Amino acid sequence: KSTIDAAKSMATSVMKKFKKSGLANSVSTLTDSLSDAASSISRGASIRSVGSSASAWTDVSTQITDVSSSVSSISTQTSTISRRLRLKEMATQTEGMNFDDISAAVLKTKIDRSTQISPNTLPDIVTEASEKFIPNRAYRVINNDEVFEAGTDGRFFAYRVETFDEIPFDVQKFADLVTDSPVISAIIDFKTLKNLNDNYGISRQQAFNLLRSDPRVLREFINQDNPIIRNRIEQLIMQCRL
Amino acid sequence: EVFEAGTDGRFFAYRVETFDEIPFDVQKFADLVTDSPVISAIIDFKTLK
Amino acid sequence: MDVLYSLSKTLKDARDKIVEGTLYSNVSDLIQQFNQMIITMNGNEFQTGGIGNLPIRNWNFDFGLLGTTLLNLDANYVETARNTIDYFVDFVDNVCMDEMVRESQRNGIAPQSDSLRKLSGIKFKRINFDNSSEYIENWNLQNRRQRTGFTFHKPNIFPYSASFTLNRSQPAHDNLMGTMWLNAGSEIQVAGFDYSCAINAPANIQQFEHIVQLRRVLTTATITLLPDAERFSFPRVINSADGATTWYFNPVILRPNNVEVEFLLNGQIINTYQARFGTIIARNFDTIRLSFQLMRPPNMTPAVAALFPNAQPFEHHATVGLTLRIESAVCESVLADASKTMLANVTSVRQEYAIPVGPVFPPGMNWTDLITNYSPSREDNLQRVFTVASIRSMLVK
Amino acid sequence: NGQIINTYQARFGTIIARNFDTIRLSFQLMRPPNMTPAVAALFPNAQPFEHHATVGLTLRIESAVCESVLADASKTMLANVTSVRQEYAIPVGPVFPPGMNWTDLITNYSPSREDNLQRVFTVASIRSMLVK
Amino acid sequence: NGQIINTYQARFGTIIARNFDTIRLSFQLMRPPNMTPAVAALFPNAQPFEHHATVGLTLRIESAVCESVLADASKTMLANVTSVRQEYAIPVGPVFPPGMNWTDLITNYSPSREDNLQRVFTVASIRSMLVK
Amino acid sequence: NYGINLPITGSMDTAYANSTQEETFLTSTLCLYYPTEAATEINDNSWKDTLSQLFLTKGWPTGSVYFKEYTDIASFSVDPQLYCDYNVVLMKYDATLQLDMSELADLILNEWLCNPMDITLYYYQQTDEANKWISMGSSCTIKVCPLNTQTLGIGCLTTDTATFEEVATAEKLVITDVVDGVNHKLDVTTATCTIRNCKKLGPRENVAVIQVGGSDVLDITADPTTAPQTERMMRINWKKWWQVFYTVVDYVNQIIQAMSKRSRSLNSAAFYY
Amino acid sequence: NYGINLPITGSMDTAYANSTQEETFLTSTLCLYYPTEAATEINDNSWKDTLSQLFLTKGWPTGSVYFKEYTDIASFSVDPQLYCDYNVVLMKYDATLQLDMSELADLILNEWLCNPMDITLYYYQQTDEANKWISMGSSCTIKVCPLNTQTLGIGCLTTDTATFEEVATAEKLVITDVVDGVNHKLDVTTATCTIRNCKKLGPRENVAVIQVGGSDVLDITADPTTAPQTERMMRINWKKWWQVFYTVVDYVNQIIQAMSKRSRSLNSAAFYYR
Amino acid sequence: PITGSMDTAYANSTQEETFLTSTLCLYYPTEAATEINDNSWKDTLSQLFLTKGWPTGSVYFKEYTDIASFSVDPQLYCDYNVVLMKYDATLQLDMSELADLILNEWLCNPMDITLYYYQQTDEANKWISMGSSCTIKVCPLNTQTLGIGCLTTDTATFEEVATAEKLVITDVVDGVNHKLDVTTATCTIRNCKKLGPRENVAVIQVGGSDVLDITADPTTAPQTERMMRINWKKWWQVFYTVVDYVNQIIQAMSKRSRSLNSA
Ligand SMILES: [Zn+2]
Repeated sequence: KSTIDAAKSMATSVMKKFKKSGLANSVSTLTDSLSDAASSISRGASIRSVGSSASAWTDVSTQITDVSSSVSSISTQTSTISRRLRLKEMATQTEGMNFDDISAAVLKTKIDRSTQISPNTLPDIVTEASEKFIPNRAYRVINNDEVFEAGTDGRFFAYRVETFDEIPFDVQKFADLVTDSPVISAIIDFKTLKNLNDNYGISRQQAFNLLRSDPRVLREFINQDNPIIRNRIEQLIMQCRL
Repeated sequence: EVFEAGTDGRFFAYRVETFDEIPFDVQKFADLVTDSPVISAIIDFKTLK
Repeated sequence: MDVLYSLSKTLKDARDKIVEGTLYSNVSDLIQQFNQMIITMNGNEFQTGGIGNLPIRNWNFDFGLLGTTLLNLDANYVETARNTIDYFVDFVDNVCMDEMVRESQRNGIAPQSDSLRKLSGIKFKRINFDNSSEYIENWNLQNRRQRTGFTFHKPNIFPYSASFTLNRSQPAHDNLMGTMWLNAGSEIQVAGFDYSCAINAPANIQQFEHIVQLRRVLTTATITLLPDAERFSFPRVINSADGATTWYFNPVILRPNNVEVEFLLNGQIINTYQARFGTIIARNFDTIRLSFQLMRPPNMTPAVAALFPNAQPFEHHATVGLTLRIESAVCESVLADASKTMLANVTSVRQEYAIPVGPVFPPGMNWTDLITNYSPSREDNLQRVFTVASIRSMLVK
Repeated sequence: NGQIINTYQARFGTIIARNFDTIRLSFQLMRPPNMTPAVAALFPNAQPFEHHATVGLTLRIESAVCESVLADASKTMLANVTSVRQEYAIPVGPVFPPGMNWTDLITNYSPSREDNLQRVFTVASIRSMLVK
Repeated sequence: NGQIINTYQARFGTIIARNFDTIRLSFQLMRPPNMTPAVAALFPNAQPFEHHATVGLTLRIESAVCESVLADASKTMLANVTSVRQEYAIPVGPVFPPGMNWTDLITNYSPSREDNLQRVFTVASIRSMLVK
Repeated sequence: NYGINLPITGSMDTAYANSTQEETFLTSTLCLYYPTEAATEINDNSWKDTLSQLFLTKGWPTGSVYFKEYTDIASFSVDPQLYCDYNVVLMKYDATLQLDMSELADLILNEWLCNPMDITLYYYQQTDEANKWISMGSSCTIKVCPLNTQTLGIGCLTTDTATFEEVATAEKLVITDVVDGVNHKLDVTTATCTIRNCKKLGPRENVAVIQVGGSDVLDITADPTTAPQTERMMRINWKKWWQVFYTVVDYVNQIIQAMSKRSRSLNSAAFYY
Repeated sequence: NYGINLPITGSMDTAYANSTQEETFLTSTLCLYYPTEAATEINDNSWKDTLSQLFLTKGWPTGSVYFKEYTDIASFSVDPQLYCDYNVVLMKYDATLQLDMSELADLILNEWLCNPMDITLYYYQQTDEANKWISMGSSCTIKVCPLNTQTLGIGCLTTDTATFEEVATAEKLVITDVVDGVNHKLDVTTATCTIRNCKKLGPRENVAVIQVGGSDVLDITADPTTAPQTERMMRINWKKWWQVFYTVVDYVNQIIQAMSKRSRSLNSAAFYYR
Repeated sequence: PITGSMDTAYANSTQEETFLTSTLCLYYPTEAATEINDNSWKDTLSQLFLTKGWPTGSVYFKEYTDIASFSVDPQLYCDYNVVLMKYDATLQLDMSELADLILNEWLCNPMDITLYYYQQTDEANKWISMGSSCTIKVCPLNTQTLGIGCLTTDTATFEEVATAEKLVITDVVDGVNHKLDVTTATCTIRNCKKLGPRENVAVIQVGGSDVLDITADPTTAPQTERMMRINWKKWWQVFYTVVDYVNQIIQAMSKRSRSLNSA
């Protein structure tokens, strides 16, 4: 409501906030890191390419690796390779409910269910929502029935598109298959999945969808069944707390 | 199973192959509509059968 | 079913009593039984698996008998035997597992799998033998409709329940009175608290009570009862009943006064103990009632007097408690306990083979959910499934 | 081996872990968003912090199966072996830690210690059929 | 057992409930959004509230199957057992409530009461084949 | 209510309906009590207004807050009819008025139940550590005479008040305490005073006496044995009055959270019977 | 459990508990409010006393009943400090003072919640059919000026009160009502008046305004649509004042029964208020 | 992070590293020394300090003559600083503001009152100003850079929150911009963020019934170990006690980790 050319220049101000924040610059970086990759010359502040060859996404992260100490190798790259893999990629191309689409939902929700929202506040708050929503989260890439899961921050696994399974995970096989293929915003991840597959019983049919993070098949359960699924979901809402 | 919400009036239920009128369900309808892809039935039953 | 049993004790008493050396005479009675089997089997054909991630496997039979000739046993004799056993082992495993997954509402007691349904057939009954395995022992006695019974160490009769009840409360939660508890497995801990230390209570005594209703009767129970609930003897910040805020619990413990434990059966007191801590026997009960009081100390040294003022704020919260543990007991119904692997075996086979949730058991064979709504169907299915797990563990662990 | 075999989210009571070599417990302390005065008083915006917020978990393995011999709360094997050695003043050898110390043994449970332990446990069990 | 086996939304008339131990009826009173004067007059914005808005439901189990014996509107078993006991001034026993009171019996339908009831109902049915 | 009987459920669902400050911002009222000197030092015709806009920051809608001016601890003590949902009263210790202050705190910070006393016709008796005589007015002067079990004086003649024992000489608020379980002929100066028999108890889930000055301690206990320190008893370090108010505003919620509404359905809490 | 959290389950034990009047005779107080003219017509120095002995008949112990003298409907309508458990107020029909009477009834017969208003610094607005402005004092004169969504007058200049709209000219009790959801700069004569913002809640389980004379009315609804008639609103046919009191005494219980316990004051409360 | 393994291996002593390696600086007021009236008091106490275990060249004696000057100049010289404060009842707060500074760890930046109107961010962002005569007037700005109860143009409409103090920790409603008007000629005002406390000072208070507030809010009251109190008799007695209990006082403090860029 109200909006005397507020939500207006404000839908514009909400803009004039975005292009000056987390999501902004970051996306503006990956972009260059490609141009500057092929085009000019790879700013070699040390650079690796865990995978076939150089390609911003994989490598530029494979290298850099700033501000994350106290554990094991893999995790650190995975992580730093997550950072762009995630967020950054989303504002581009992918399937099923994409994290943010769970976020937007949070916003268009409260920003209506609220009472304390004058125009001045509209900006920022929206922006800030992006930078601080679903602190972490991971992704996956299927290829020959092999769920490769870059559990951002920490963790990482693999699966048979059929039986699921803690099969060798490799910074390599990972490298490429990530770089240029479609990714998936793993709504529900392993933990919830394996626990789900057992005390329960996921038809090959379903499962195959529960990966692409299909809207339907997911909606079903949460709507129908109600076991676990209703936490992996909910917990996320609770996470987009900002 | 072609579920056809003939707006205003009508509603029919097929069997995607050898077409066939058959019990239409406000229920089975409910959901399968809510969250799945729909289709702007260019040609509908009448013309089709 | 009983059929099944034999198949194993056959193999066990086999893979056990048959070795490079011993005299024939010690197995004569055995050897026979064995062969008898091979015969009845040979010619028949089977099928196991087909559900979830469980492989489908077909089995056929065409085996030679056993040399009832020899005096002693030569190495060669064994190896030619062990080779035949290993096919049956790998068989039974697949048989058990296949019937250890299927559930059924109507008749959740009888066999399910194509594999077993075929066994209950009459033509195979020619194999039963030595039913001393505690579980089968009780499986039979139940068919003939008679008094069964099992043995358990730290039984698992209490569904997990951790909560509180505020008998006196107010928004600030600065002068509460009530109880908090943890019922889980074979143990109960309950504390009664009164922020006012019974300052305005009749006889300066606040009465507390905790009642726990078992889903099945336990007989012959050996129980440890101790004063105090250590679990509720430390400072806590707890969520309010409505979840809208949090309250502070800062306990100071006093001895529970006029402790009375009653083990009731259908509303009748079967056993009652007044302030008796240590080991007590409850011979038959479906309910436990713990009554205890907080009595304001009539005489207090300065340090104590300082904790209990005549007026708020009440900063030290008088608490009395009890701890009760059922070490062992007998139940006419199967239950999970702290020693038997049955529940874990059934749950594990289902998890490993990605068996879909069925119509009888709660997702994941969740114990709390199971015991909370322990219907006749769940019990019949559980017993069938536990008995099969026990048959399997005679050969495969 | 790094793979999640069983996972439980906030499930207290009895749970089954069918095959594992590692247990990982993750839990959080969340500052109460709403606090009565008594609670608010424990958690000021500035130090000194006099009441220390603590969250915890307790996990007990009631029963399990292991492919290797182990000491447990019911079997007398370890105690039998340890007792015979102590009674006869048997000198420390090259395999077992002094006094058959369980913690030391399980901490560095080498193949040699396990093979010797199994041999020694099996003999203790043979002995207990006649002599207790 | 806590699971929805059958659910019906606003369906009046004849419905089938195939297996259940609990019935839950949920319904609402919705203030009429449009009211003629006569209706508007019954529902003022302020007290006194003199006409009390009421919504309701009626549910009747015409027939069903039960694995346990029960009294119903056609069988004379309960009446036979109760009648023989009353006629012969049979003293109250340890199992059945005074007068074979149905409400008391079904309220605390213990295994013992059910086994005794079944035995006693089966005998009543044997008797009614010859003596009515 | 109508309901207390039949206990709540203690199950630890463990959900905590987030916030609580967002309901109080919308639905409650905040009343600030200060002394004249406080406002005089501020010297602005718009201070109440400026602070109000500043109060929107902390989340209180325009028509929400207020400002009530007591000019002395003595006057503020007697005709205190706490006006709003939440009352935070500013007191700047004055060292000679300490007990005046103590008696006033004892009244606001606590929940009181009173009945009227007829000093003229009846000879009465204080019952427990919670039965006190709270008198207040223009000039309260109370003389007492303890009676033995015969209606006879003990160190006094129930006939001549010149033998009575004076326990209050012209105060504006007085909470009198006598040896429990003893009858006393009372002689108050009812012309300028009113004395009522009160039973104590419930505290106040509102006030928040914020103390300015000194090295402040208060002793609600009429006894010697106890000393209660509550959250609704805060203290601020004196610099200037503008600073005091800035802080009160900058920490409104913190101060409100130490109280908590829901306890305020009476004009004045001199509960009448 | 105090937390005004509620549950209760109505099994029909059907223990119809007996009397009710024998708890009120022992534990409660009855306060009779009348006008001066009432007592003046009685002309006895012992009327309060005689009636009191007569009150023992109906079952009220000596020290139980109190007699409060309002001399006018305007003054009585002022501080309203109902003294006793049960208050039955006698109102003599003065036809010119009808609304004065209506405004006073509306206050006693009902449960009110108020906050203070600062006419000086903040222009207010009423929220629902239950948010009213009750002002009272020596001489209450209220002028109002409706504000559009800019803080600008509508038919007035928020600057000169000579353009305001007068809605009360020197009353002793006034319940003002303005178009809901509109801000108003208010101009009361705070010198002699006090105006407070009240939200109407529960009703009163005490008063029992007994009306002498007319044919009668006194409607307490601000709207036109509703007319509520409660039990705590009784009427008596005037003859002589002695007769009125005799009747009030001869039917004390009947009158008390139409009121009873003043629920908002009942001990048993908490989150609901006292 | 440190490994958490517990197996007890007490260090034994602690005080024998501090006796050897650290300095102790005693701050007192002039009146304190004047009452002592000896040309060798600093010396006598020093020999007495060897008893408690502090080598000759170890202990230093700094003379503040007032709480106001000391409050400005707390360029704490030694490893351990124990400051003696005299209960002056009119100066209480001055004392509070000085305690708040020594007892705590502060981070500050400079403020240009002339060109940029500021705002405090959290319960830890305060404006600490100090000098000859500190007089601070403030004017709150609405979201337009316009006054609220003031004209950003005439300081005669500002709100005075400090009239000529020697040390002032000013607090304004968080999240609001303010045009500030300090008397920069004699004052310096800097924007500080609080935090870490001080593992040194040990304000020892002489006299009163010494309880005093050190929080800006009303809700909290923090009582730390580095805040001690002694009963006044004579100054010689005070010092004897400080010496007789040096270690006890030192133990209530103990060497800093601040990686403070100011040094
Ligand atoms: Zn045990």
